[PDB]
Amino acid sequence: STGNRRSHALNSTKRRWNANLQKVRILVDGKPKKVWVSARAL
Amino acid sequence: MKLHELKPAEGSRKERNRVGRGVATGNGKTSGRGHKGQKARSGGGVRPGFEGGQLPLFRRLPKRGFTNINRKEYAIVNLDQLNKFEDGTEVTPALLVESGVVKNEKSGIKILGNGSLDKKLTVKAHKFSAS
Amino acid sequence: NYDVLKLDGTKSGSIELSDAVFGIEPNNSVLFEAINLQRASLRQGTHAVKNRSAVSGGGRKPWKQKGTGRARQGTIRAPQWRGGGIVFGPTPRSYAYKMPKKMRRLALRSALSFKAQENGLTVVDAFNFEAPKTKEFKNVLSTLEQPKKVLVVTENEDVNVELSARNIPGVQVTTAQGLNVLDITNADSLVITEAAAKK
Amino acid sequence: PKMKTHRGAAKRVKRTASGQLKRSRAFTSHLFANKSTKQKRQLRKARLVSKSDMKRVKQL
RNA sequence: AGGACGACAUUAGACGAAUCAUCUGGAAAGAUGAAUCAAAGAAGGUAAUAAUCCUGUAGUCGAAAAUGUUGUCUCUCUUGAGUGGAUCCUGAGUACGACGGAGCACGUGAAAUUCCGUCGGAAUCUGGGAGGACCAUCUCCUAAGGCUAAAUACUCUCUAGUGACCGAUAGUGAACCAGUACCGUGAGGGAAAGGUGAAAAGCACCCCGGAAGGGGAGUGAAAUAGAACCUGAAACCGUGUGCU
RNA sequence: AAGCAGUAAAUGUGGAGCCGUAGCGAAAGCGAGUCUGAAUAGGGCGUUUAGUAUUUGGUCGUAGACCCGAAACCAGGUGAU
RNA sequence: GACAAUGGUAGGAGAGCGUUCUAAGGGCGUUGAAGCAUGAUCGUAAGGACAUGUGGAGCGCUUAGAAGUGAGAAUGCCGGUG
Ligand SMILES: [Mg+2]
Ligand SMILES: [Mg+2]
Ligand SMILES: [Mg+2]
Ligand SMILES: [Mg+2]
Ligand SMILES: [Mg+2]
Ligand SMILES: [Mg+2]
Ligand SMILES: [Mg+2]
Ligand SMILES: [Mg+2]
Ligand SMILES: [Mg+2]
Ligand SMILES: [Mg+2]
Ligand SMILES: [Mg+2]
Ligand SMILES: [Mg+2]
Ligand SMILES: [Mg+2]
Ligand SMILES: [Mg+2]
Ligand SMILES: [Mg+2]
Ligand SMILES: [Mg+2]
Ligand SMILES: [Mg+2]
Ligand SMILES: [Mg+2]
Ligand SMILES: [Mg+2]
Ligand SMILES: [Mg+2]
Ligand SMILES: [Mg+2]
Ligand SMILES: [Mg+2]
Ligand SMILES: [Mg+2]
Ligand SMILES: [Mg+2]
Ligand SMILES: [Mg+2]
Ligand SMILES: [Mg+2]
Ligand SMILES: [Mg+2]
Ligand SMILES: [Mg+2]
Ligand SMILES: [Mn+2]
Ligand SMILES: [Mn+2]
Ligand SMILES: [Mn+2]
Ligand SMILES: [Mn+2]
Ligand SMILES: [Mn+2]
Ligand SMILES: [Mn+2]
Ligand SMILES: [Mn+2]
Ligand SMILES: [Mn+2]
Ligand SMILES: [Mn+2]
Ligand SMILES: [Mn+2]
Ligand SMILES: [Mn+2]
Ligand SMILES: [Mn+2]
Ligand SMILES: [Mn+2]
Ligand SMILES: [Mn+2]
Ligand SMILES: [Mn+2]
Ligand SMILES: [Mn+2]
Ligand SMILES: [Mn+2]
Ligand SMILES: [Mn+2]
Ligand SMILES: [Mn+2]
Ligand SMILES: [Mn+2]
Ligand SMILES: [Mn+2]
Ligand SMILES: [Mn+2]
Ligand SMILES: [Mn+2]
Ligand SMILES: [Mn+2]
Ligand SMILES: [Mn+2]
Ligand SMILES: [Mn+2]
Ligand SMILES: [Mn+2]
Ligand SMILES: [Mn+2]
Ligand SMILES: [Mn+2]
Ligand SMILES: [Mn+2]
Ligand SMILES: [Mn+2]
Ligand SMILES: [Mn+2]
Ligand SMILES: [Mn+2]
Ligand SMILES: [Mn+2]
Ligand SMILES: [Mn+2]
Ligand SMILES: [Mn+2]
Ligand SMILES: [Mn+2]
Ligand SMILES: [Mn+2]
Ligand SMILES: [Mn+2]
Ligand SMILES: [Mn+2]
Ligand SMILES: [Mn+2]
Ligand SMILES: [Mn+2]
Ligand SMILES: [Mn+2]
Ligand SMILES: [Mn+2]
Ligand SMILES: [Mn+2]
Ligand SMILES: [Mn+2]
Ligand SMILES: [Mn+2]
Ligand SMILES: [Mn+2]
Repeated sequence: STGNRRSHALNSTKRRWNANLQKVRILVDGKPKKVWVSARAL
Repeated sequence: MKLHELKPAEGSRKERNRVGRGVATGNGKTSGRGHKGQKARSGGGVRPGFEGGQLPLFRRLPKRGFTNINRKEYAIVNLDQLNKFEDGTEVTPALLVESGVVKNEKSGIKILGNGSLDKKLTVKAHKFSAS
Repeated sequence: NYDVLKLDGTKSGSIELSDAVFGIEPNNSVLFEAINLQRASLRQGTHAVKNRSAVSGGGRKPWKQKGTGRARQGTIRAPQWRGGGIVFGPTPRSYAYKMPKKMRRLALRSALSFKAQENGLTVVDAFNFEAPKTKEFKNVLSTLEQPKKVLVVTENEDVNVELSARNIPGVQVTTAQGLNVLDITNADSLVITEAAAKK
Repeated sequence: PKMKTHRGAAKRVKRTASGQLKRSRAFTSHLFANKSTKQKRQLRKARLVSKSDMKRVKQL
């Protein structure tokens, strides 16, 4: 969800990045099927 | 003024200059020649090539400031002050009565901050006040 | 300065109208600027014309810049082209402007007193119908163009409307112009007393 | 649009007509010229107010 | 949280005042005579320039129907206040911190106020937050759930108007069967081109000619208005020539 | 001024606001004076009253800002007949 | 009435002419408007009239207002014709 932003470095020049979130395989709750899982939740 | 004989006030109104309409007019280059009398025309805004609109700086500012009534408070009748916001004073961050002129009346000077000489003259007449 | 009020033929009484409204002895320069102002305001500014950014053409370079033997060009819609964009035409805009209040009041007295130094008749009257008796009610002498000034809105009196030269407003009305396109006026009586009251 | 005021005139202050001005070489290299040093005093413009005129001018 | 009895408005319309004569004319609304209406002298039309010739205009009247909006009855749904303070309850991976960002007029800066990712991670009304780092005090609030009309923005469209806006190289690209001829494989680019006359009365008939076109004879106020049609400038092309 | 009223009005309302009647200092602040200064020296700015609203003309700024012209940059498409 | 001054580019300043629209007033027009053409006309200039021919329905004038207000040059754009 979102996270697009600049990546200023040293000279403070900007180039766009992504701010990627953590994710992993999971057993799930709603129906026993493998699912992406947000790390901060577990 | 009879609407077909309107006549505008003497010396008001004068025909605008129209550049670029002929040569006898005195304006066909229009104005300038060869230079940056080009359309963009930017002089620069106020500059040469050596920035003298800057040498060093000195500054700061906090909250303050009053509103001056001089001992020409000799206009109004007798007694009272601050009320004269209905006679002769307008916007007041706070109202100080200064000296200057020479007082000619006996009256209460109910005001915030009295200038010293003014206090001696107002008190030499009769009344004084504070806050 | 007693004005000799009268009613529909024969003389009636008299009234002393204030001399610093009806006897200002007009200041002309203000009256001019007022007239020009009011005309300024009646103008709506609906003229507009399409500059090159606006024209329903494109902006390919019509031909490559060098080696053609033609002049260089930018768009087929640049201003020298037939069909091209207009440079600096009219655009929509405000036209009307403000004037200081006292000047407006000075102007009003000036127009009225101009009307007094020549002629401007008075009459207490009015009726409850709708007739071209008003034309027959210019048995009161009264000339070609004029306004009927009146105390407040008086529909019927106002329906002396479609009689060519006549015009007929209130007194809290009272334009600088209508007043002196006018040639003759007739503040009635109540009204005359109010314009007298609203200096 | 109201003209923007130049902000680099946080460097003068209006007198009565004329603008009072900062001076010269205060701070750095004080290891030189001594009578010079007592040049804490004001300024104006004269020739230059012609150039800077209407920029420090919403400073009234 | 969905539906039954009439007011007004929208979608056809109806009524609507008062002029005649002569001159000039192809034709009069013009001119000059006398008249008249007006809550109607706005506008457009009619053979020239019309308040009274026509369409209308001021004003008045009008809806079987179908939406549309509302007045009020029906229809539902509804128990609103105050004291007391003992133990519960007031939104947990949140507020907040660190790091890399991003947003606040405010460029990391003394940087509060607020969002993102990533690890860390609280308190429990003797509580929590804010008051431009931060701490004490004081004052003001009660985050981490949700909904909420009106004032505001805009005009492809509808009806009614307006303009010291254009008047056919202007004004829409487009007043003409224009996004069309035409051009490109395609996305796409894109013109030129309005005007006979009041009325087609658009030239019966004779003539030269295969026809085109023309001269008579005719229509017309005018065709030296004949259709490639009002006016018809200039470049340019011709015939005649007074002086050379 | 916005707003309210009025026929897209010259026009009544609205005194929030703005400029002006006081200046000087970075400021606290003092005030016909104030700043620097130990100084009641000298010096700087200032006092010896005229402004303010509307507006024709001149000029500047912000806007493409007299007009026509790049080679080029970027974004989104369309093309391997 | 004497008496001075009056070449002039960039450029400053001044007075004006003409165009379209508007307001008010005042007029002209089928017994012929505008436009077009022609003339031996008038004013210091821009520029103004007049008469005749064409044209066949609109137009001046005064005073003030406001402008898409003046072309000979842009290898300018469109049309016509050399
Ligand atoms: Mg500086
Ligand atoms: Mg192209
Ligand atoms: Mg090119
Ligand atoms: Mg006859
Ligand atoms: Mg009426
Ligand atoms: Mg008519
Ligand atoms: Mg093409
Ligand atoms: Mg191709
Ligand atoms: Mg092409
Ligand atoms: Mg011909
Ligand atoms: Mg020859
Ligand atoms: Mg100006
Ligand atoms: Mg733009
Ligand atoms: Mg690209
Ligand atoms: Mg192939
Ligand atoms: Mg002329
Ligand atoms: Mg004539
Ligand atoms: Mg005839
Ligand atoms: Mg000749
Ligand atoms: Mg001639
Ligand atoms: Mg003739
Ligand atoms: Mg003629
Ligand atoms: Mg005709
Ligand atoms: Mg004439
Ligand atoms: Mg004028
Ligand atoms: Mg040329
Ligand atoms: Mg060439
Ligand atoms: Mg050509
Ligand atoms: Mn950047
Ligand atoms: Mn001039
Ligand atoms: Mn010159
Ligand atoms: Mn040049
Ligand atoms: Mn130059
Ligand atoms: Mn220039
Ligand atoms: Mn440019
Ligand atoms: Mn610069
Ligand atoms: Mn474009
Ligand atoms: Mn491009
Ligand atoms: Mn060539
Ligand atoms: Mn165009
Ligand atoms: Mn100050
Ligand atoms: Mn030295
Ligand atoms: Mn009828
Ligand atoms: Mn009728
Ligand atoms: Mn008749
Ligand atoms: Mn007609
Ligand atoms: Mn009606
Ligand atoms: Mn923090
Ligand atoms: Mn941070
Ligand atoms: Mn930031
Ligand atoms: Mn916080
Ligand atoms: Mn604080
Ligand atoms: Mn809560
Ligand atoms: Mn919401
Ligand atoms: Mn419409
Ligand atoms: Mn066109
Ligand atoms: Mn034409
Ligand atoms: Mn093709
Ligand atoms: Mn026709
Ligand atoms: Mn014949
Ligand atoms: Mn005939
Ligand atoms: Mn032809
Ligand atoms: Mn015709
Ligand atoms: Mn023709
Ligand atoms: Mn209103
Ligand atoms: Mn001293
Ligand atoms: Mn001194
Ligand atoms: Mn001094
Ligand atoms: Mn200007
Ligand atoms: Mn300059
Ligand atoms: Mn400019
Ligand atoms: Mn000379
Ligand atoms: Mn000489
Ligand atoms: Mn000049
Ligand atoms: Mn004309
Ligand atoms: Mn032009």
